[PDB]
Amino acid sequence: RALRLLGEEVPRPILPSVPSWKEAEVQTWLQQIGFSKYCESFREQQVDGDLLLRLTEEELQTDLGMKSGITRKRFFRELTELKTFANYSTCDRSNLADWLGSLDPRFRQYTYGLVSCGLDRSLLHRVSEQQLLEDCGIHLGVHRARILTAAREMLHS
Amino acid sequence: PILPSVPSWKEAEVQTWLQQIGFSKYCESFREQQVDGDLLLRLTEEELQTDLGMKSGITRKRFFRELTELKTFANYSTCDRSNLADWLGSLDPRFRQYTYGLVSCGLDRSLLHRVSEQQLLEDCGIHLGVHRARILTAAREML
Amino acid sequence: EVPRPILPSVPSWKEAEVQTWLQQIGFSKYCESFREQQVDGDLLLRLTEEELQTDLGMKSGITRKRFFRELTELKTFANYSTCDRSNLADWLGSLDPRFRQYTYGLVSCGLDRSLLHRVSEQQLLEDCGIHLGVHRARILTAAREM
Amino acid sequence: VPRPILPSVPSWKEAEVQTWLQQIGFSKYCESFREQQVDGDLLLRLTEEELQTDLGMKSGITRKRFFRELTELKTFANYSTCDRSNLADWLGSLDPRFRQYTYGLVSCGLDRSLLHRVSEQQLLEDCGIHLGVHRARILTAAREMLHS
Amino acid sequence: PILPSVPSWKEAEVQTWLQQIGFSKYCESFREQQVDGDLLLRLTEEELQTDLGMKSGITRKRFFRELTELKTFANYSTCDRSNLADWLGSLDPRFRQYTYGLVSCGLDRSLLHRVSEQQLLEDCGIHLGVHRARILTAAREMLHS
Amino acid sequence: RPILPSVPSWKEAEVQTWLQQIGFSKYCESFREQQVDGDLLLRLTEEELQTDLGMKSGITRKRFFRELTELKTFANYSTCDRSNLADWLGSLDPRFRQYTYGLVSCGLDRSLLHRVSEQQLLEDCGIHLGVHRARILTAAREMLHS
Amino acid sequence: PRPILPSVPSWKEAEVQTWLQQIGFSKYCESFREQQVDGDLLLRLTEEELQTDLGMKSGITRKRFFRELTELKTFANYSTCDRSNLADWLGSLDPRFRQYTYGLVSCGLDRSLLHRVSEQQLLEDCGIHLGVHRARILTAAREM
Amino acid sequence: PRPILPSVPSWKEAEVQTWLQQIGFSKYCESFREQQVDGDLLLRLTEEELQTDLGMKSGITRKRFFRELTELKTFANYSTCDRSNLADWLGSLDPRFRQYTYGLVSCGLDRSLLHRVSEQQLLEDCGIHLGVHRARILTAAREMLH
Repeated sequence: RALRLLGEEVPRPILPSVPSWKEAEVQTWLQQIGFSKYCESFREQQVDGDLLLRLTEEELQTDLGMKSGITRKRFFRELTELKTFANYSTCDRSNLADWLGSLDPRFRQYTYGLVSCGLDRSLLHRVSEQQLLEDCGIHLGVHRARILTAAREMLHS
Repeated sequence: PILPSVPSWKEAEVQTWLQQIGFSKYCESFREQQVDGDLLLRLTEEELQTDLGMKSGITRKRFFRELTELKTFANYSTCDRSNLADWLGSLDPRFRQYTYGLVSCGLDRSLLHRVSEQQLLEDCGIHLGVHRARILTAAREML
Repeated sequence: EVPRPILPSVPSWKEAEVQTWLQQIGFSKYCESFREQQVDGDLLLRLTEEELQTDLGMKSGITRKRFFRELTELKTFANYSTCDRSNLADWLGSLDPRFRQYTYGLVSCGLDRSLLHRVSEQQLLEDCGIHLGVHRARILTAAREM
Repeated sequence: VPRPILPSVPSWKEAEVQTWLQQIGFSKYCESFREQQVDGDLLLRLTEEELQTDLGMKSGITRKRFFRELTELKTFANYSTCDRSNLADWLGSLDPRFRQYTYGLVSCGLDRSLLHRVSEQQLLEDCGIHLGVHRARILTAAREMLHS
Repeated sequence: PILPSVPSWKEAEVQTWLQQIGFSKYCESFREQQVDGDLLLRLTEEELQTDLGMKSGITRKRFFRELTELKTFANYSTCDRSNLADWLGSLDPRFRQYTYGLVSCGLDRSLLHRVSEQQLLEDCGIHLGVHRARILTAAREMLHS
Repeated sequence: RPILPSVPSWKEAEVQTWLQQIGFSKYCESFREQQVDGDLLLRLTEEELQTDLGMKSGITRKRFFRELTELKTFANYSTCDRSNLADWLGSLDPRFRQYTYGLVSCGLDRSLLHRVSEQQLLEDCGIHLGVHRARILTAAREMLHS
Repeated sequence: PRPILPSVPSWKEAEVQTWLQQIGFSKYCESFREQQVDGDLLLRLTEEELQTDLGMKSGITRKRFFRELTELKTFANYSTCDRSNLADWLGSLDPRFRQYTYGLVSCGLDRSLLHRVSEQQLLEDCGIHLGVHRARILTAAREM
Repeated sequence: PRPILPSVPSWKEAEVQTWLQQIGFSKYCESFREQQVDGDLLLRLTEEELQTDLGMKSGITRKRFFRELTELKTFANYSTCDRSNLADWLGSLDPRFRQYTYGLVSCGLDRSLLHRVSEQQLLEDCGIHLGVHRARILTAAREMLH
């Protein structure tokens, strides 16, 4: 029953609908995770839920002014947590979230990446390593390999 | 309603659209650079950054988000004799956005079968590998 | 609203006719550069991105795109009879009207109908200036039959 | 439960990192580590690049001294919170010094059952095992592991 | 008319030619650099831009247009024992321009059969692939003694 | 002329003394500032010597490495060398003893040596001469185990 | 007139100086003097050395220079350094190949060793830059 | 007493200085002195060291220098460092190969080991830059009596 989601540490709300978040909800989340210093940049750049989920190292450094690699790592650590527990129902008709989660709960974080390229359960069998890296933004080879393996052993008949 | 005929748009219609999507700040650049429908549909990251002065990667992403919407719900009938728009749309509504890319290289339904992955990327401007692969696959099996 | 004359003998154009065409397509701003650089028909037909940017001072990629849009139109409807003995223009046009634009590129390398069968992909790209892969592939395919 | 023998570095907060820096004679860097908000997780995952550029440790020699201390800490740390399959003891059985790679492997979501499928590239790029000799030994031993 | 013996041209004849083709502007550079017939025939894009100060790619294209004409209608007899000029010309009049490139490497009719594509490009300065291919083809269908 | 000096356990002060003995007192300050002890001395690279210790001349670096090689040849490695690789390397060629710390720092011992590759001896262990690498590798494949 | 069998390998600075005058390169006498160019160095001169060390900035001027040097190399006496008379061997193939003598003998090649030479060796070690020349020299070397 | 072949491996700074004077490189005496070049370092000198550390900016000057050094290397006495007499072995192949002696013995090669040497080793470890030379030395090494 390892549910730290009922803990005080974890940002509120739990199970948030990040894809539909607007600037204001992004602002709230930055405060909770101790990144208030970056509120102004995120506001100016008009980061909403969709952009937050799609944020890259490059955008974070150049457009949002987060110069430290260590600070970016802290940021992505928080964003990965958010992505892991987010509600993707609006954008995830085939429930790729659960498919990824069944492989490993920490793979749920890739949901928006996969649905953003127009992948779904039916198409997943045909996905390539290149696609998972370039299109879906899965940077860890270990993760790519596991997802790829499981995708090839899917029943599409 | 009726879908706008973006391929035939002039500078003035492009200006109107920029206002509607909250990109008024860029009206002057678009005017100076004489962006019409054809050029708007064919706009690249590079042109947006260097020639139109949109320095932020995030702002460009917001812009392309709006442009993709426009491309998705545009009327291509003047330039799309074989109705590639509907073919793409039937595969996935999101693929309609690639209509102008394909017709600009002189592709139509009949020629589509012969297209390569490189061609869809370099010539047609389809950047997502997933999209390329699906379009390629479907093209070979209509043959 | 199409620039006059239609169906022009662009290969034989001098500086003056290039000047007139620039006016018609709304590029009067560039008349001075074209004049200074002494662009005639032959040079206009062979103009590259690089020459347009560096030597003619067209700094914007979007402006260059507008320019090439107009140049492509001119090339598509031009009369190549003086330089195209084997009528490659009609051969290209029969494949797709849009391919007629490549006429000068092919005849400038000394290609004709009879030699076309032997041409390579590299040759069409580097020597003939056919930049679109789709176009190269179609032209290559049709050339291998004849 | 006051003082543990093997420190729970994965669960360390900024303050414990600060204390450790003092003990190892790197007080000079306390401010940078504080400003950059280095906790246990970030300490364990620190790279050459971060140390030089973000923490301002310009000398390669100074960085070597730092990593000498970090490697010791990593070798004797308690990973129980984050290491369900006890990869620490698996690595340790091969060579005590290899226990230092625990956090690198568990951070990618590797465990004993997944070890058989791991590639040399993955050990280098994803897990941060830079010494070829170490990679080769770990790879060899992993080939005799049972998968699912 | 008379075909000029460009291989044997001196600076003065090069100067005259520049005037005739409307490149008087460049007379001084060509004089300073001591361009004779041999150097004129062997002139590269690089030399034209850097050493002779012809900055514009368009201007360089105009120049090479004139040089190609000259090369097409030059007399190569002093340096072309085996008459490669006529062999090239028979293939296509426009190929005569490559005479000096071939004879400068010590090629002749008898050696031509053995030549490689790399050699035609690097050693002989034939830049157009189409031209190279045609010359190569015709060389292989010669007399092989 | 030190007899079996225990360089792996040397502190800053012993490194300082050594620098004096070999006529490199000029570099005492940098070595002090950088806190070079025995372990760091044995693992010193060309890069660290140039950039961190301010030894700009390649010729001076060569002189320095000539002295370091001597020290490494005669050092006592007993604290870090449980399988006595030092004697094994020395028996092959006295000049190979200098590679002891490179090998034991990667956790190698007599029993493991056979599995090492030429790339590993270069990249991991710092054996720069190919001739040396090849000889060590060959002898390692033919050695007696338990 | 045109010098008969000059012993360029044995030339000293003074002879190099004289030759520069004769070919109309007096402007460069100072550089060649300062750099102490003798016969051996003249025969081994590279594009790089000519540009950077001798100050001959123009590619066209360098081309003129090498045109003269090639002539000199073609007519030189190599007897001091060419025991097996590779000069005459090369010359018999084509008079223009004589220019490569010093390149070959400087690597310690002779008639007897020539058969074993590789294309790479002729290019990198001997400084024969023209492929056409390399190929012909290689061919003839295999058949003697 | 004066030896015929100089014992360059054993030369000290003072002998190097003398040699520089004799060959007309007095201009460089100061640099060589400051850098403490002895026989060992002189024999091992590289293009890079000569340019950067000794201040010999001209490639032509460096060529003159190496011309002199090659002669010295060819006729040097290597007996202190060449127990198996590789000098005579190389010399028997071609007198000019004797110049590579110090390169070979510095990697710890001798007659008995020579059979095992690779092309890469002769280039990278021994500093034999001429392909022609490498090939001849390699060939002769393979066909030796082990």
